[PDB]
Amino acid sequence: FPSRKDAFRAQRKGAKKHRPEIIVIDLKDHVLGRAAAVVAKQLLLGKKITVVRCEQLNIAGTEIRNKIKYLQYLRKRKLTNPTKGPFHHRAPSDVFVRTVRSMLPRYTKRGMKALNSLVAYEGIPPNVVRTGGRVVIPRAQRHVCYRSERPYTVLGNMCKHVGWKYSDVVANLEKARVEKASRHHEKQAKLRDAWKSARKEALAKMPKHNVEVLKKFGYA
Amino acid sequence: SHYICAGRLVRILRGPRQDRVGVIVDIVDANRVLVENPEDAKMWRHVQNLKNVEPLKYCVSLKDALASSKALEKYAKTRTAARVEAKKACAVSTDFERYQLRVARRSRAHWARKVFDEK
Amino acid sequence: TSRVNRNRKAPRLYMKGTLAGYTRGLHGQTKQTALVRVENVNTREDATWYVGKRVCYVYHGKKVKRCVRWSKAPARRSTTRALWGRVTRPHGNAGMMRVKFNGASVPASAIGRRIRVYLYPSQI
Amino acid sequence: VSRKSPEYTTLRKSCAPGAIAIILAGRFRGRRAVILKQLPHNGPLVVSGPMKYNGVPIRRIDSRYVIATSTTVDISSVDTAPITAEVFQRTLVSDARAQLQKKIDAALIAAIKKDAQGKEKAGYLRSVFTVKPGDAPHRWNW
RNA sequence: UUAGGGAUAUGUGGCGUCAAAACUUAUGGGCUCAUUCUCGAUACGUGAAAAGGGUGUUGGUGCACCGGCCCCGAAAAUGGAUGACGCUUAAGCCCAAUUAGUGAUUGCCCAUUAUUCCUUUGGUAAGGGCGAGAAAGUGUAGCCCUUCCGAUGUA
RNA sequence: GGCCAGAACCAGCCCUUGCAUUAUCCUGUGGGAAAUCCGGCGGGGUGCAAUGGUGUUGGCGA
RNA sequence: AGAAAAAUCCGUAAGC
RNA sequence: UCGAAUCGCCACCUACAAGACUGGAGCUUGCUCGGCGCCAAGUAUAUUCAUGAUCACAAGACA
Ligand SMILES: [Mg+2]
Ligand SMILES: [Mg+2]
Ligand SMILES: [Mg+2]
Ligand SMILES: [Mg+2]
Ligand code: NA
Repeated sequence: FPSRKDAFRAQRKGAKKHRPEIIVIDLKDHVLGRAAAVVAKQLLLGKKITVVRCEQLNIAGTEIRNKIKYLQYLRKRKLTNPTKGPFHHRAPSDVFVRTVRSMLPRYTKRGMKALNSLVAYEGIPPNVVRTGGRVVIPRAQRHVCYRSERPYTVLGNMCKHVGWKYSDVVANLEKARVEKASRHHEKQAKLRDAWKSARKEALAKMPKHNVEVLKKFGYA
Repeated sequence: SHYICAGRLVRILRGPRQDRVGVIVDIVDANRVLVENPEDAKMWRHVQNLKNVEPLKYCVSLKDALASSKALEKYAKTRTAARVEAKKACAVSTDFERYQLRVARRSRAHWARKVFDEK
Repeated sequence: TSRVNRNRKAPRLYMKGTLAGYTRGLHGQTKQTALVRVENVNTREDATWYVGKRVCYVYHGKKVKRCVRWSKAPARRSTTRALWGRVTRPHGNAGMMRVKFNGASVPASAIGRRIRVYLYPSQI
Repeated sequence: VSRKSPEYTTLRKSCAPGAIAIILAGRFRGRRAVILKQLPHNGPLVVSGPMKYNGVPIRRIDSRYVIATSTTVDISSVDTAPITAEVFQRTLVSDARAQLQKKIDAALIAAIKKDAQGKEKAGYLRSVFTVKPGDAPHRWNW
């Protein structure tokens, strides 16, 4: 929430609304560790990144193996005062953020700035839905990283079985969002077809040598 | 999907002979094949890995059989060959040609806008 | 009756890079050489093209000090500043560069920030 | 032939008079001009827009701040442009300078018009060069 | 193996992030799935024996044995350690390359080491001289100029 | 201001096919259609060489 | 400078 | 106060799923038949650019 001084400065200056350059990554069907390493290096290089759909990351192996690994992690606590001990976060976005934090140099101001440059969500929230197209990391995708015969696990199911009470909430919100987007995209089909037809028809009216150059370069 | 078989036409993906078309003349093993093409000067008989080929939809069944099949003409006619030639054209281009392409695209966009408004 | 936005402002004329750090090993860094990563340059053959070019690193200070054309063109006076350098050689297989700044080192406060790489100083 | 002779030169072969160059620095960065001559004693180049195409007058430019492209225009003009026209004593333009610019621009426009592809070359001289997000000048040829 | 500093190239060790280097290289071949200390994974050095089984192979022949990897055999006291995260079309293990059957040569990263350049200091030192400048000289603000070699260190 | 910058030139330094061997080879003319393979006869791709200077153009400085 | 916000009225990313 | 660093934008991207998967058929089961944007609102007939004097933060902006 902005302060009244910040609002007054903005009003007095009169400049228009500003948004910095932010990359939004759709993390569905990505390998957790490879995605974390790539994102950590980009954060250190100076990018602002927002990751969505953190509950559909992938890990290799069976859910039972990965759940046993998490329980072993959860067993560690400072015996003398557990309120100081390690804090075990159960949500998939917190799991991703902790993996990245362990891949960063966290006890330095530079590493702290890098870690604060990252935002993580489950699903796609309304303040992110309409900001532009999402990206993928092609060198960290499951269909090219795992052999197809081997089993794998989805982060949401494992996190649900170790804690994380909000799986059903996220599922309902995602279903509603996809329904709304599907309705909107079913609309505008006529407009898209009209623009495609206009593009096809303009060739008959533009100059012939321009058409020839387009055909030569393959934009025909 | 297109199968790997004797006489099948393939395109090379990477390497010094990339974006070239040849014919499979012998299956050495699960990973390697022998490729030749009399038409191309650089495509004499050699060994290629199967990670470096893309099968096409033509299979002759050597120079006489290839000429009779006329798969080279069909490949020249399809849209992939057009894309490859356009990529080579874009690669070898000058500032003047880039300017000409820019004005052609701007002309097409303007006329598309006019047609859309008219309709 | 259909309009589009057309970009007809001043042109850019440089490439956008980012400082990455200094040369170093497992024992520490040597601050007299800096590593720069430039956009769309991703091979050693690409990074060879940029050897000899000139790099800038613009920033700002707190007070208005002297600039190049202080007396003529008093419209240039500002808190903005710059620190020039030059590219010396590639740094690996993936298109990094080693740059050398004029007479001193680039400050470490610039480590994650933007660097301008110009096309001129060795035109061709 | 002699090293200190006034006719000595070293300038590369792409900056031949009549070529079209992209200005990389200065007030007219991004504009395209025509290379007219090289001043003696291995000196700067001389460019003209011509004005009314891009607004570049007769000016001096070092060859290190120009990309000489492969597109040229055949020019046969008188070229009475020494270094004294640019040297000066220790909106405002002298009569000699304005007259020289007028004559040279007239000859240049006549030559460009006479050349085939002349309309395309005039548009080419009117256009502006910029570096966009997503393109690699190190992979092109000019 | 060590005078005060640049540039170039290496040794041991490495090239997913921490952390410089394959922005996760290859247009190389095989093998392996590991459910609560436990799949592996930098020697020296800090994790194990008899016996028994799964997946890929090898002698023999008309079934027996005999090796690669993995599993069982394998049980302690604060919560914890291939360094951490993590990795399985490896970022694991055994071999092999350097941009790949296209045709001569070195993929790249990092030293108080090697080569080279500048400056100091000392010699079992080696030569020359006697418009501002020169003293027949162990040691100075060194009489002046050139040259080569060494330079760490407790009692 | 040799205070700060740019370009140019000298010197030095760093980088950037030939001839030998070509044969367990190449090429025509019983076995498993053809090919892979085995006996008869005839014709023929890897070891060396090829920092120091000497002015010029701006900025700041009345 | 980054919202698990929004995109005559009210009610419908519709007809409204 | 405040001058500052940042230099693509859009009611055509800003919906979705699968890689042993990709338009439709046939049986013969492997054969056959993003868009714009980069200097005339648009590819032509035009039109102001200096002296900001040969590099210097782009002396310019928030399409
Ligand atoms: Mg020792
Ligand atoms: Mg690194
Ligand atoms: Mg001593
Ligand atoms: Mg002592
Ligand atoms: Na280690």
